[PDB]
Amino acid sequence: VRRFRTPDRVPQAGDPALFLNMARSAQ
Amino acid sequence: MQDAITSVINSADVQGKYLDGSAMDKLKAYFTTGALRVRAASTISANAAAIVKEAVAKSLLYSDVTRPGGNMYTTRRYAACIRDLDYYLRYATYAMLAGDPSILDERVLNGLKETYNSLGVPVGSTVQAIQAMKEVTAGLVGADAGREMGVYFDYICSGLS
Amino acid sequence: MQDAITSVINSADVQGKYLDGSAMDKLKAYFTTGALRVRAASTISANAAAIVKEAVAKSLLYSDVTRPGGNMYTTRRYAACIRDLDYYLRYATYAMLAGDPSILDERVLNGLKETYNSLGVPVGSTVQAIQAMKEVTAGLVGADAGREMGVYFDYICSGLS
Amino acid sequence: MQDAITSVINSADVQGKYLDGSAMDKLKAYFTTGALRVRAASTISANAAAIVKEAVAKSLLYSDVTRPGGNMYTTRRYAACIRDLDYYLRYATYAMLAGDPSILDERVLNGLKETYNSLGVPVGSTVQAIQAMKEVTAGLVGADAGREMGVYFDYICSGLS
Amino acid sequence: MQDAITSVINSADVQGKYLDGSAMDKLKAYFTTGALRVRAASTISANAAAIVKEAVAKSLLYSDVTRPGGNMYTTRRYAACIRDLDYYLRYATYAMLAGDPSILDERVLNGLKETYNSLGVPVGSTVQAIQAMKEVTAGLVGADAGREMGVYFDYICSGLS
Amino acid sequence: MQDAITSVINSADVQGKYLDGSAMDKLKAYFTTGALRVRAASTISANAAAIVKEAVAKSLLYSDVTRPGGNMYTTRRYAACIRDLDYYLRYATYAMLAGDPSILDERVLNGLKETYNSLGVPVGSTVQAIQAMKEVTAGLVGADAGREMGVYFDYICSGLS
Amino acid sequence: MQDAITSVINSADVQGKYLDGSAMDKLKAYFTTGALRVRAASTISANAAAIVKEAVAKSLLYSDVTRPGGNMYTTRRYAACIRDLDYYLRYATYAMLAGDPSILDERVLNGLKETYNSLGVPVGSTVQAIQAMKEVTAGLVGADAGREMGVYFDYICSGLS
Amino acid sequence: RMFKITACVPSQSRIRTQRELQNTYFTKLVPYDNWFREQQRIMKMGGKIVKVQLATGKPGTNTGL
Amino acid sequence: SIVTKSIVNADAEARYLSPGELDRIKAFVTSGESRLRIAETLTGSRERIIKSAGDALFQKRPDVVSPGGNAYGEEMTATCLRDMDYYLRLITYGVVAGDVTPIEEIGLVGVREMYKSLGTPVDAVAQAVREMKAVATGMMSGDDAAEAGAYFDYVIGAME
Amino acid sequence: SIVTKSIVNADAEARYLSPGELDRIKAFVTSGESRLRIAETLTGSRERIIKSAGDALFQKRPDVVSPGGNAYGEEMTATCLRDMDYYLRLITYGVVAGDVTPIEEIGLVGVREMYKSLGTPVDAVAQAVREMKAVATGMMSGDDAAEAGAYFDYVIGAME
Amino acid sequence: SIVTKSIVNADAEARYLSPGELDRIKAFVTSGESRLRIAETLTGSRERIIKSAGDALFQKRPDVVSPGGNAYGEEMTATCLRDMDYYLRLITYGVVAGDVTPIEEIGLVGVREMYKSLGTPVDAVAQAVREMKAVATGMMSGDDAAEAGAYFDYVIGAME
Amino acid sequence: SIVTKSIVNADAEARYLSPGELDRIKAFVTSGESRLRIAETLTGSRERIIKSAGDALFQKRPDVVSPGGNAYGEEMTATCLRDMDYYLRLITYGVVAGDVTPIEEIGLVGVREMYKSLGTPVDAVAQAVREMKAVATGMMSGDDAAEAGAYFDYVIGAME
Ligand SMILES: *[C@H](C)[C@H]1/C(=C/c2[nH]c(/C=C3N=C(/C=C4\NC(=O)C(CC)=C4C)C(C)=C\3CCC(=O)O)c(CCC(=O)O)c2C)NC(=O)[C@@H]1C
Ligand SMILES: CCC1=C(C)/C(=C/C2=NC(=C\c3[nH]c(/C=C4\NC(=O)[C@H](C)[C@H]4CC)c(C)c3CCC(=O)O)/C(CCC(=O)O)=C2C)NC1=O
Ligand SMILES: CCC1=C(C)/C(=C/C2=NC(=C\c3[nH]c(/C=C4\NC(=O)[C@H](C)[C@H]4CC)c(C)c3CCC(=O)O)/C(CCC(=O)O)=C2C)NC1=O
Ligand SMILES: CCC1=C(C)/C(=C/C2=NC(=C\c3[nH]c(/C=C4\NC(=O)[C@H](C)[C@H]4CC)c(C)c3CCC(=O)O)/C(CCC(=O)O)=C2C)NC1=O
Ligand SMILES: CCC1=C(C)/C(=C/C2=NC(=C\c3[nH]c(/C=C4\NC(=O)[C@H](C)[C@H]4CC)c(C)c3CCC(=O)O)/C(CCC(=O)O)=C2C)NC1=O
Ligand SMILES: CCC1=C(C)/C(=C/C2=NC(=C\c3[nH]c(/C=C4\NC(=O)[C@H](C)[C@H]4CC)c(C)c3CCC(=O)O)/C(CCC(=O)O)=C2C)NC1=O
Ligand SMILES: CCC1=C(C)/C(=C/C2=NC(=C\c3[nH]c(/C=C4\NC(=O)[C@H](C)[C@H]4CC)c(C)c3CCC(=O)O)/C(CCC(=O)O)=C2C)NC1=O
Ligand SMILES: CCC1=C(C)/C(=C/C2=NC(=C\c3[nH]c(/C=C4\NC(=O)[C@H](C)[C@H]4CC)c(C)c3CCC(=O)O)/C(CCC(=O)O)=C2C)NC1=O
Repeated sequence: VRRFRTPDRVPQAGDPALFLNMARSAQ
Repeated sequence: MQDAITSVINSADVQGKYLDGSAMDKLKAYFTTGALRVRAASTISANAAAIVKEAVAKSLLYSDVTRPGGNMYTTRRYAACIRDLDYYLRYATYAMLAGDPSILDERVLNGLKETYNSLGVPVGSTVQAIQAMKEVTAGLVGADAGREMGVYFDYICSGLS
Repeated sequence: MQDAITSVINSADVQGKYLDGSAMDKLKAYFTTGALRVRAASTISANAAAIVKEAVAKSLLYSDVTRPGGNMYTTRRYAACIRDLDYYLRYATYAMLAGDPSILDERVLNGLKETYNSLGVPVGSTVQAIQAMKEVTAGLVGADAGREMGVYFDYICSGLS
Repeated sequence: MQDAITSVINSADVQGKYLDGSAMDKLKAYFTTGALRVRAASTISANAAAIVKEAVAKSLLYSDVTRPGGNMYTTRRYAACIRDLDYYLRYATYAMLAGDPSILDERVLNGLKETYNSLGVPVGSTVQAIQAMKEVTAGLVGADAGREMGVYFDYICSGLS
Repeated sequence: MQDAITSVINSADVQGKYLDGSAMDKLKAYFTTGALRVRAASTISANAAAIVKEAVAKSLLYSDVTRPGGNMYTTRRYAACIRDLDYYLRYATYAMLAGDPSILDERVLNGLKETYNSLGVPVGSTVQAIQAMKEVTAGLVGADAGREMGVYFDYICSGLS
Repeated sequence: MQDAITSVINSADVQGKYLDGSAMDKLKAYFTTGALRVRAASTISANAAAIVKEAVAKSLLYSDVTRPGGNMYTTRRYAACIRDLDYYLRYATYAMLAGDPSILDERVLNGLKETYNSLGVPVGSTVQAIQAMKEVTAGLVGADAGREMGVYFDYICSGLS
Repeated sequence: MQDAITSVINSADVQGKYLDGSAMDKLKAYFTTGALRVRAASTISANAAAIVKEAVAKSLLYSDVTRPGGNMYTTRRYAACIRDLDYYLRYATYAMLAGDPSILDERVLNGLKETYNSLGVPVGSTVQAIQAMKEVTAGLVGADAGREMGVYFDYICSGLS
Repeated sequence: RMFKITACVPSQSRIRTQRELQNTYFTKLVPYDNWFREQQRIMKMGGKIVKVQLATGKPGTNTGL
Repeated sequence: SIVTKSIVNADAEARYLSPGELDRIKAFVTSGESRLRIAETLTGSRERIIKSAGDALFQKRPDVVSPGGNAYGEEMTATCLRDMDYYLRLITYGVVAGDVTPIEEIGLVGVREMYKSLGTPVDAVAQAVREMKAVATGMMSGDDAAEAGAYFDYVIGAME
Repeated sequence: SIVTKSIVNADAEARYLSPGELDRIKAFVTSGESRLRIAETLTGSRERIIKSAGDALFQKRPDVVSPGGNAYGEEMTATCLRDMDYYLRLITYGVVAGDVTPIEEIGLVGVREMYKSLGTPVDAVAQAVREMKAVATGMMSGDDAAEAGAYFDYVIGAME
Repeated sequence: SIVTKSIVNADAEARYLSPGELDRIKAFVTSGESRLRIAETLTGSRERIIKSAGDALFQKRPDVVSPGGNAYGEEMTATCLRDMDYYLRLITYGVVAGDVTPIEEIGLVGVREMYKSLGTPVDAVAQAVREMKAVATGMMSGDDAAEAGAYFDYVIGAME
Repeated sequence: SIVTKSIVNADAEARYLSPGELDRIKAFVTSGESRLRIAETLTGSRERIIKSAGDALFQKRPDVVSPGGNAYGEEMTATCLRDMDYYLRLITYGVVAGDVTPIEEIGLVGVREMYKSLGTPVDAVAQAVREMKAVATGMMSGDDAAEAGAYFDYVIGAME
């Protein structure tokens, strides 16, 4: 169908987000 | 510009020695992989524009770089981007056929960083575009031909970065 | 290093002429804008570190340059980047107070391009950082003081590019 | 200034990745060659002045450069030549111990060509002197330690030429 | 190479915005001054050789530079000097017509300093020659057309110095 | 930096030969002229400021260069001009005492042209000032001492031009 | 600057004898203390800032010194106080590692008395702060090394008083 | 704020042929901010600080150095 | 623009501007007011131009909106409306500049290569600019419609 | 590393490596196997180290996660755990290299200026490395915990 | 004051005082009544300023009053208000001095080092002097508020 | 000027302009109108200032115009009045700029060396500026005479 929304990019090593999912679970 | 055969001959000649058993084994390795290299080169020559447009559809489309202000904005810049990606795929095919990346740093990676830094071309976005091109062609030609394509794609991305 | 007054005097002296009416009008323009220059300089001296950290938070944070491989990666490089941005804001404040950008090309833009090209510092990323610093300080001090700050910020970005 | 370990760590850090198997294999290669590097460094520290004076006795003695008009003529120039050759042997020992020639282009080959070109020092004669020093120390420490010394001696001769 | 219209369009396009009221006002300013620019360009095209020869008669004639030892000595050097001054007047006319000095630093001031420094051309004497050319053409076309010529003449003298 | 004696010794040493009869004759010529050199050096050391101020009173005073716009205009520029002329007279005295102009191109004429060309100093006006200084000191010390002063004054004017 | 080893060598050197068995006894005493000296030094180096802040929080904080009217009132004097305490702790660690208080008599207590009299620093508050720091480091690193730090802190107090 | 220091410094590292009486024993005025670094330097040289004065200093003063 | 083109054309010829080129620049300078009026007419009513032109295009060429068409699935039609908005913006730039070097130098050089790499029929894009021209010249007076239709004409001509 | 430090320290002194420095390099070369074992211990269990150390830190210093602190919110706590991950990675580098010149030469020189510009309390970062040290030396044998705690000790010492 | 600074400037430049800075000292002499009025109003309402500014700071940044934070407890909050008292006192001293130099000598040299020792977040102190500035300029008339806000602005600039 | 001096003095110190320096620049900016009035007073009546000051100087110091002095003869007296005109022009520059860096940075640095090389008594030049000061402060109101006499005072002070 070709949605026009911007292509998702996998997080690079050392990215702040990488530790987002554990920070959500942590205190 | 030298393939695996010419580099083996150049090593044995700079030694001044004859071709010993290790050189014979290296040339036997290249002469076993050459048919797979030929078939992957034909399959890549089949789908040049499709691999390029799927790489743009994966990475560069619908992001900020095709929007106003991006370096891929205008039609001139879009056409030059498609031209640059076609160059990367064509020279990766050549380096796959030769089995040696000497053509890549001789004829792609020579003044490419300084050209892109003078023009204002983003190097990370074009590295992601080459990585998506690698992913698409490795989906095209299979596991091991995709790997021996991806080693030269990683060579281009490493020399660009 | 010369303000608007010293440049007017230098023009009238290189002429060898006395101060005619056009020089009087230029000095009257500077003596009307000087109080606004003083108040904007005090407001910028208030919030040096805040303007610098908001400029990094707008442009350079969470991009590739703070990631591994970027030129802003290490703590030494981060501290030197904050130092360079503090220099740009401080000298833009000085050029705003003088009303003449002679201090900028005398003491910032002199060997800055060759230094940044020898170190490997990206000039486009630091130009975007100076532009975000300009945007933040123009949000801070208002419309016209932000404009008379942004003319020297654009001078620094033009001499850097 | 970085050895093989620091360069491997710098590559893995600029990647931002952990130490994978190729880095482990590179560090295992360095940790196997390190004892040979240590013993060759001790043997070279034994005979510094002997290797230097045998290099001058092979190349520079009884030629035109020690005669009047040569750049090695006076006692000041002879002492400075012995000093320069001792520097080349000492830094080649350091680069052999580190396993990386970063110290050579950081601290020998930095302004050496321009210094020698400003003084009038012949670069070909000192390249032949370094080559004879390499030949003497490869006769001293053996085949493979002489080879891993000669790679950095060839690095110094290549950066000098 | 861009006039006032193309620079306004380039600013509004790099913004990605439509043409707002400030751009409309800038283009109205250019479309009011354009007829005066046209008439001054015709009047300057009338008297190219006269303005050039009056500039040499004011500054460079009967000084040391036309005497032996000067850089304007020989007939070849005199003809090349007249050629250089005709270039400065022609490109100042072009920059007056465009209303933007982008052609001057694109096509005059690009390698002019390094060319003149390699040849041994005096930059101060040619700056005085361009200043006398400016004075003569401002006497020719009037006050305000002479001023809008002299801003690009001062641009050429500033980029040359 | 070498006098006639050191240059004769350097020629005989670069030959590697002993001092033959031509070197003995050259040193006899210097040892005959040395007393005249000593007396002229004392007479020039007597009247340094008088020779300098008479050179300015002959050439540079009441011309355009002391008027507004000239490079000798301000009191700072006047003091620096008197300093430069005192340097020329002092080093011409040194080169007269040594009997060799090696100190002049070692320590005056080394970067003097590029300094004067970067500052905007007129070279012809300072050459005329040095010529008037030569004329005044040749009126002071006589015919032949004035000639052996004027050979080094002409050396300074030739290296400056 | 002498260790236990250097003081043993020095004492055997003044009288002129070689190493006797009692010197070896002192040397082995130094080594069997020196292993735990190393571990205590690493522990003190790890926690120096917390040790100093606990020392000032124990003794100096709610007194008249950190209050107005004392010598620790201003932030200048507070920063000098924290720096003085850090230097006492660092030199006590050096004396603990060397096994000799000669460094404390050499570098700390050399002219510290007279500048403490001349600036008006209270000796008693400093001695209380050092003793508080002494039992802070004793509770941190242990009993025997607490005694080790104790005699060197007491050496500093006795040289101070 | 300024100290007056008489200090004696011996050259334990090497013998110096030239006369060094001015280098060894000397009294000089030292600014207060430079005095910590200079005192540390005289410690590292091995020289012993003999007399400290601070006649210039007016000590005990919060305001005005 | 006109001034850029005249300056460059005199610039290669190593001559000044000829007087005929100078009255060309003068006439363009006088007609700039009507050019700005056409630009405000095109700018202020861009919503209705893009909407009605997209409606008439998808009425005229339903296969690109039809299954298998490049512009399929709301965002594909909508995405196309952005490309039509780009071309109307370049039309406004070319109206102000008095020449087609903004339009050509921005969005007409590699248009064939780009729309071939996207998989787009270029004739349907020419029909989109044709419907934009119909709505735009239905919105103005006669000479204004002719002057805007010159640049619309250049865009459809540069498509095919 | 050790080899870099010995080479530089002999390099300024214009001498070769002294034999004591050479057996220093030899002993480090022999102990590299235990260094690599400590590095695999620290590398393989980084998830539990970062998770448990963040938990114990926010238990110990709750004000930095309370509204008003630096690490308040989802992305701010994620960046806080990312900074702790950076410091554990530098700990692994310093464990392998045998010296603290990777740790100091990467992430300890301008740490005060950086965390001063971000608005971060540096004592709470020292507590974060303290909890990382507690979890890491709770994970190993005795001499391995001492050798890793030396570098953890250097990081907390270089904080304050 | 301004006179000590002009004297040390004329001393380092080894000349007498210029008539410009003599006119500066004379203008400072005539403006003594205005600065006396500003310092009078500030010494009048110091408690109200401190109470409103401390409650505004605790409302803005709750990390310092949280458990585990710096200013936790009765005595710690009282010492926080005591430090705000010292800074408003130095503000009044610099207001009556005509120069920022007594504020520099008494309370600006080592505040980063000593607050690095105590554990106080210095940016929180900058926020406290920001709230004191906002409240004191809310009390004053606008011209005198500009004068006092210059010294307050200098203090928060030397803080962060 | 004042702005140059404040910018440079903050520039060496690696800091921004302090608020006291900022109200210094503000007060100079407000007093610029009176400075321009003093400058018009000094500019418009330069003929009578130079004439009467030369008359009173040669009355006071007749030996420099007697045969044997420097300013003996027609052209030498004309050059003497020209040097006095130069110094009155620098006085006007220093009056406008609010500081003596125009006067010092143009015509007071090597004044001793220049007048030493010309053979001129510098005390008689100080008397020339003294008579210029007498005629000029006899020409104005009280505070205007004080503000101009500050710069005249600086010139006579920089002579001796
Ligand atoms: C429109 C009526 C027709 C149509 C349009 C269509 N366009 C796209 C995608 C892109 N189009 C562009 C075009 C331009 N960029 C420019 O800068 C200019 C000059 C100003 C033009 C004309 C670009 C860059 C894209 C890529 C995405 C992006 O905007 O960055 C699509 C989507 C293609 C896809 O594969 O998704 C479509 C459908 N198609 C039609 O059928 C109409 C005839
Ligand atoms: C065969 C080896 C080789 C290569 C690779 C090469 C590249 C090259 N790419 C260029 C431009 C370009 N390259 C790009 C490409 C990109 N910009 C982006 O935003 C994307 C991230 C990326 C594409 C994936 C663009 C947009 C331009 C045009 C720049 C401009 O017109 O301003 C140019 C400028 C001149 C011209 O366009 O024709 C050169 C020389 N030249 C060579 O000889
Ligand atoms: C010992 C060898 C030696 C020489 C000769 C030398 C010259 C020298 N002359 C200088 C300036 C100068 N030299 C002159 C001299 C002249 N300008 C004129 O108009 C006259 C024609 C001419 C004097 C006869 C002037 C006016 C300046 C000052 C330029 C300025 O301040 O802008 C400067 C600029 C820096 C400074 O003034 O102190 C140098 C380095 N330096 C040296 O090391
Ligand atoms: C005039 C120059 C000057 C300054 C700056 C100064 C600061 C100063 N602050 C102190 C304490 C303190 N100051 C604070 C203040 C803060 N922590 C917070 O939570 C707040 C955000 C911030 C308030 C703005 C706290 C909590 C303490 C007690 C620290 C402790 O007891 O550990 C003390 C210790 C008690 C004493 O001896 O009075 C001093 C000396 N003293 C001076 O003479
Ligand atoms: C390596 C050996 C060594 C030491 C120890 C040393 C100390 C030293 N301490 C000084 C000051 C000081 N030391 C203190 C000490 C204290 N605060 C108190 O009130 C307590 C009694 C004590 C805190 C424990 C104070 C308050 C000053 C500064 C007084 C002033 O000059 O304003 C000064 C004057 C310069 C400065 O301001 O720092 C020196 C040189 N110098 C050295 O080279
Ligand atoms: C130009 C005048 C002048 C003099 C004389 C002078 C002397 C002088 N003698 C010194 C030391 C000395 N002088 C002696 C003297 C002697 N050995 C003995 O035991 C005998 C009593 C005497 C031998 C005749 C010794 C042993 C030292 C070094 C003591 C030490 O610091 O270790 C020192 C300390 C630096 C050094 O180690 O040399 C100075 C400055 N400096 C001067 O500028
Ligand atoms: C390898 C050496 C190295 C370090 C240390 C480093 C730190 C670093 N920490 C950052 C943010 C941060 N780091 C923290 C961390 C903390 N705040 C707390 O309260 C806790 C005490 C603590 C962690 C446990 C926070 C909250 C931010 C966000 C600051 C902000 O958003 O303003 C940022 C800015 C955003 C980014 O690009 O990541 C950098 C560059 N970068 C480096 O290259
Ligand atoms: C703006 C700073 C400035 C000053 C001051 C300046 C002075 C100056 N004064 C000169 C001469 C002179 N100036 C005087 C002036 C005086 N003799 C007297 O007896 C009186 C006391 C006094 C004046 C009242 C005289 C007599 C000469 C001629 C000297 C001569 O001919 O030898 C000359 C040389 C000729 C010329 O080019 O004018 C200069 C450059 N130039 C400058 O650029």
